[PDB]
Amino acid sequence: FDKYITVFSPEGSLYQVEYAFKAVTYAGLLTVAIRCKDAVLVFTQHNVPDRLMRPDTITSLHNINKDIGTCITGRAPDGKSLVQKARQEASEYKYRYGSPIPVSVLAKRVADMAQVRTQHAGLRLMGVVMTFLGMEQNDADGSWVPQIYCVDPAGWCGSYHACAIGKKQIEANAFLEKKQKNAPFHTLSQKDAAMIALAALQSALGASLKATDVEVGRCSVEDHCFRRVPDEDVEEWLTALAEA
Amino acid sequence: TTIMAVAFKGGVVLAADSRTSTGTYVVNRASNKLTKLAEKIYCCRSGSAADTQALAEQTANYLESYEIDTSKPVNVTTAANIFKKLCYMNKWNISAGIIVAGYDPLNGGSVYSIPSGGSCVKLDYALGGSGSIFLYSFFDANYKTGMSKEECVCFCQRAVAHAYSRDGSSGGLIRTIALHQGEPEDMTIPWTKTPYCMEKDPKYRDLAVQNPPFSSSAKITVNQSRSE
Repeated sequence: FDKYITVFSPEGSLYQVEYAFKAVTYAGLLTVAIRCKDAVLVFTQHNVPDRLMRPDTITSLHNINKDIGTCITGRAPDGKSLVQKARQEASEYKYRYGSPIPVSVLAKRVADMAQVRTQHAGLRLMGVVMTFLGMEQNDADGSWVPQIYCVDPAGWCGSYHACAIGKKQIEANAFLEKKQKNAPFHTLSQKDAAMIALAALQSALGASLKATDVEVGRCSVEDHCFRRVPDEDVEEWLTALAEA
Repeated sequence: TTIMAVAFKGGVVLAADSRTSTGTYVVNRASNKLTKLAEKIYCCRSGSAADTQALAEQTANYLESYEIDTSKPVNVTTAANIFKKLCYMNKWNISAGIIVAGYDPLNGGSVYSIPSGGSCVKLDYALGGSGSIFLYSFFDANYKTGMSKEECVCFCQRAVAHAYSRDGSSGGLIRTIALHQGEPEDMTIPWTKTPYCMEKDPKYRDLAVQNPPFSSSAKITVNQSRSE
C-alpha cells in the first residue's frame, strides 16, 4: 500500500521514490560532468544499437535557453517532459523580471515540480536525473563562473565539482574521487579535465571509446552559450589519453 | 514620428527619428524606436509608446521560445504573422503602426507593414508615423530598386531629414540599422550633422518682406531694421 502510492512506510521512507531511482539505472547508460577553471563539460554515451537508426536524431542533451543546457539520464520520455516544463519556466521568468533565468534558480524550480509529486497522490514520479549546466555571474566583480546542478526524483537539488550518473555510477564516482586528490578540478585546463572524464567512462564501461560513442556539451568563460562540441575536438582528447 | 524600412539587394535598412512628445512639449529627445525582435529581425514603432513597447516585448518572447524548440533561426514572415495577430486582436484598445523587417536565408531581405486595423502587407518599402505624409512624393520621385547597402543607408538618412524639417512632431537624432547575412550595423547621426534642414538651406536665408518702412511710394523693398 505504501508500495503503490506516496505515503510513508513505518520506517519513515517513500518506496515510490526509491523505485523511481532504479528507473535511472535500468535505462543502461552513463553520464559524467566536470567543471574546470574556465568551463563546464558534459560527456554522455550515444547509443545507437540499431544500424537503421539515424544517429543525429538520438540525443540526451538539450538547450533550455541559449545559455543553459541539460543532460537527461534515465527514462527518456520522462526526461523530455521535464525539458518542456523547464523551457516554459525559463520563459515565464524572463517575461516577469525582464532578464534570463540563472541556472541555480531554474534547478530549484524544477526540483519543486518533483517534490509536488512525492506529496500528492495519482501522478507518477519522473524516473530521471536532470543535470543543468551554465555560467553564473558574481555580484562583487561581475566575473562569470561555471556551474553544475543535478536534480533527482525526490526533489533534491545540489551542486558538484564533478558527477557521474547512471549504470556503474558507483565505480565511476570512486574513480573521480581518486583523481581529485591530485589536483582540485577548478585548477585544471579543459584538456586535463576531459582526460579525467573520458578515462572514468572507459574504466566503468570496461571498453574503448570512439568519438561517435560519446556526445559532449560545453559552456565557457570565452563563449557563454551551451554548445555541442565537434567530433574532431573530442577525437584529439581521446588520442591524447591513449598516449598517456 | 517618422519611421521607414527599405529593401536592398540582399537585405534591409530601417530608419527613424528620436523624438517623443505630448503634443507641443518634448519629453524625450533621444528615444530609440528601432526595437530588436531576434538577431536579424527588427521592428519600427509608431503611436502609443506604452502599447508598442508591450506588444514588441510579447512578440520577442514568443520568437525566442520558437527558436529553441526548432533549433533554427526564425524567418521574417513568422515574426510578421505573430505581430499582426496581436495588433488585430487588440485593435479597439491600442494606437499602433508597426513595420517588421529583417533578413533570413530563405527569402533574403523582407519588409512587412502592419498599419492601424491590423492588416499585413508585404512590400519593397514602407513608411509610417505622422511624418510619412511628407515622404510619399520624395520616394515616388527618387527611389529605385537594386540600390547597394551604402546607397540605401544614405537615401534613408536624407528621407528622414526631409520629413523632420517639416513635421513638428519629429526631430532629434537619425538612427539607422542595416540587416543582411553579415553582422548588424547601427548608426546615429546628430542634428548638427543632418544632411538637410531648412535653417541652412540658402533659399530660406533671406527673410520675407512683411514689415516695410513708412514711405512715399508703393514699391516694396526691404524690412525696417531700425527706429526712425
